[PDB]
Amino acid sequence: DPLPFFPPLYLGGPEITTENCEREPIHIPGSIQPHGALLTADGHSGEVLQMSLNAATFLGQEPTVLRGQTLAALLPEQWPALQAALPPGCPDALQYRATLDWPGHLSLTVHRVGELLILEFEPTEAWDSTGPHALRNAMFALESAPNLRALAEVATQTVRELTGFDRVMLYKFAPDATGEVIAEARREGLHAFLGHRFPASDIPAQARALYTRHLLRLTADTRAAAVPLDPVLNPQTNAPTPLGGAVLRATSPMHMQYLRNMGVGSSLSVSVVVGGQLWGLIACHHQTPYVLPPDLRTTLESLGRLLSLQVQVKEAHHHHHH
Amino acid sequence: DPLPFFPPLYLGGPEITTENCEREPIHIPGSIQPHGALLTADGHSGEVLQMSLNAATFLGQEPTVLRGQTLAALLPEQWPALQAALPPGCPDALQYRATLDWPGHLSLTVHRVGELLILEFEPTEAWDSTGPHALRNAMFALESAPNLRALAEVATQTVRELTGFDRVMLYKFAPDATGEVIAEARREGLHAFLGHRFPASDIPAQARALYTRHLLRLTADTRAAAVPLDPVLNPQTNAPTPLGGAVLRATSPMHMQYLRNMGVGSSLSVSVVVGGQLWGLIACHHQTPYVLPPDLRTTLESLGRLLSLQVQVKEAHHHHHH
Ligand SMILES: *C/C=C1/C(=C/c2[nH]c(/C=C3[NH+]=C(/C=C4\NC(=O)C(C=C)=C4C)C(C)=C\3CCC(=O)O)c(CCC(=O)O)c2C)NC(=O)[C@H]1C
Ligand SMILES: *C/C=C1/C(=C/c2[nH]c(/C=C3[NH+]=C(/C=C4\NC(=O)C(C=C)=C4C)C(C)=C\3CCC(=O)O)c(CCC(=O)O)c2C)NC(=O)[C@H]1C
Ligand SMILES: [Cl-]
Ligand SMILES: [Cl-]
Ligand SMILES: [Cl-]
Ligand SMILES: [Cl-]
Ligand code: NI
Ligand code: NI
Repeated sequence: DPLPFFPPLYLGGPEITTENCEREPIHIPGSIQPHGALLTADGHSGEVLQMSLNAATFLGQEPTVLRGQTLAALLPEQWPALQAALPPGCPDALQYRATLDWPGHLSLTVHRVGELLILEFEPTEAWDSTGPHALRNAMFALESAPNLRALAEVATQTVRELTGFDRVMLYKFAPDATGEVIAEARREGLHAFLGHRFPASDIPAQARALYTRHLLRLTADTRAAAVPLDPVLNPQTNAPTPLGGAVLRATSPMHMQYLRNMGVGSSLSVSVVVGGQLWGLIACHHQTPYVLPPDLRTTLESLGRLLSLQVQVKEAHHHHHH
Repeated sequence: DPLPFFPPLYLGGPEITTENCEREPIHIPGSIQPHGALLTADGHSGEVLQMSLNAATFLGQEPTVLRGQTLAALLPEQWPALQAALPPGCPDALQYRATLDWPGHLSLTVHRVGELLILEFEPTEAWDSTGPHALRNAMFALESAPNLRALAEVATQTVRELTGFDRVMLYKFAPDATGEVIAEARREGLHAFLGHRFPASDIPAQARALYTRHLLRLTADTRAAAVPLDPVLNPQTNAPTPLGGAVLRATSPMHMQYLRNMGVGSSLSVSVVVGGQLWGLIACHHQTPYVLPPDLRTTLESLGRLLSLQVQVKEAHHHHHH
């Protein structure tokens, strides 16, 4: 039951401190991480409504010829497919993805919130692709684990092999929202977090709520400044643009400072949701900035949903055995 | 508890009839389907030991310069990766896959059985690739189904949308190994199989056993003649080559005739395995020959494993509710 949100900073809201941080509106920061570009567009006309200020870098055109243009003119072969994939009223977690050939390779991810389309562009390399075999072969390791703790251990090992992150943890929530690191895979030489417990305030209630609905989030560079959207309010509504479903969403500054204090250069986590409840997180750290490729991110998200069912079977089974 | 196998035809075994078909050694036919090529190689040296007779068509070289050559000479950039992915003693269901650029596009799938590597080559198109989003977006439909029958219905619909097959069924086994079509998605105009029940003999006991360990099999063209391996016995062992893990494995002639009698041009199914037991099949038909691309096959296999956990949760839940 999260408390109501403060207005965001660009609407005159208060500065966030350790006394009020449960009220930070982390889903509407009005800004993005600088390794990609974001546009929003009207879901019926395709008119481009908002754009991140760095969009000319990634899209090779100044906003003058971008704002107010339609996606039918900018993305003529993707526009019909985009409409078919994200019809009105669809879930905001549903996504459309394409790989564009831009005068290099741009990855395009789209989702729909109400009557708005949110388009994320980020550079990708030809060798950055990941086939379905990555997930397929990983399912064998997970199904042979004999109990819940063994399942957690093999899961962290599997995620570290797929990604190369310096540290991968399984963080389990207790009934009071405190957490414990119940499994960990880490680079040789890094100190262990295995078995450590943390207070509920390190992941506040409005973050836990968001993480029950949008399953993956990341900070690619913990010392990068965010890039504003322009205009900052959605012209359709005269209200903030919901970015909870955008991986390019700017991270809370409170969390960015937390990560820097830990010596973390890049961070990523995936929700494990069991029976509609946030059960835990697959939590990853790198010592330097690192952008995990889009195909590998989607694989990790799918692995999280698999792990959720495996947890739910084991918990059901060792509850039914009693 | 399947009865012991007859020797295969090329070892002097008897002809298979409706009186003895539970003894057909379907895993060692000594032949493959003609839309791809197969090689076997020593798992340590990489020496090429057996090849399908059509291999020169797909590999552009006569067997004279193929047999006895090493994979280090033929596939110099794949050979080291192949060894790392399939170490001695690994599961025979574990697979390695690459996309080769051949003087067009060849898909390469490798698995290991004992000390033998089995390599399958098949042509593929650049537009035949399937990203991880296909499986990711399909998971949403499956998790919202309220009960087991609804889960079956949405699953068949999802598989038909991904593949375009004329008919997709969910076939559930009863405790006596008879089966029932409990859900079906089909092209407009095709008669329904929904609700029909079939005898246990249509999928005999040795097929059910094989299908508990190797989860996907297909017949791309129900009127295509199979292509022999040469030599037909594995020189390592002087014994038949196990092909249960090869999708190119020739289909039982008894089943090929069954399919032709039904008017089926192409067939494919995926096992649903629950608690180590064969629970049912996702069974697909096309009216004409059709080779589903390798990336889409692996996606269907992963969807089958997902469905198995969803079935196991629902059955556990509505057994626990009682
Ligand atoms: C007063 C507010 C505070 C606060 C806010 C906050 N924290 C997050 C997100 C996360 N916190 C995490 C905690 C940990 N990471 C670790 O490595 C460990 C132990 C080794 C802990 C306990 C995690 C994993 C997240 C999720 C994000 C990620 O994976 O990096 C947010 C939300 C960030 C966002 O999504 O924008 C917020 C607002 N944390 C505090 O400690 C207090 C000061
Ligand atoms: C005397 C032996 C017989 C026999 C053998 C046999 N059958 C299979 C495999 C399958 N049979 C299937 C049955 C059905 N397909 C349908 O569409 C329906 C109802 C609409 C049924 C009952 C299926 C689905 C399979 C799996 C393969 C596939 O998906 O096409 C085998 C094994 C084939 C192989 O893997 O090599 C064998 C040996 N079937 C008989 O009816 C008797 C005559
Ligand atoms: Cl809080
Ligand atoms: Cl109970
Ligand atoms: Cl039988
Ligand atoms: Cl009970
Ligand atoms: Ni019971
Ligand atoms: Ni109970």
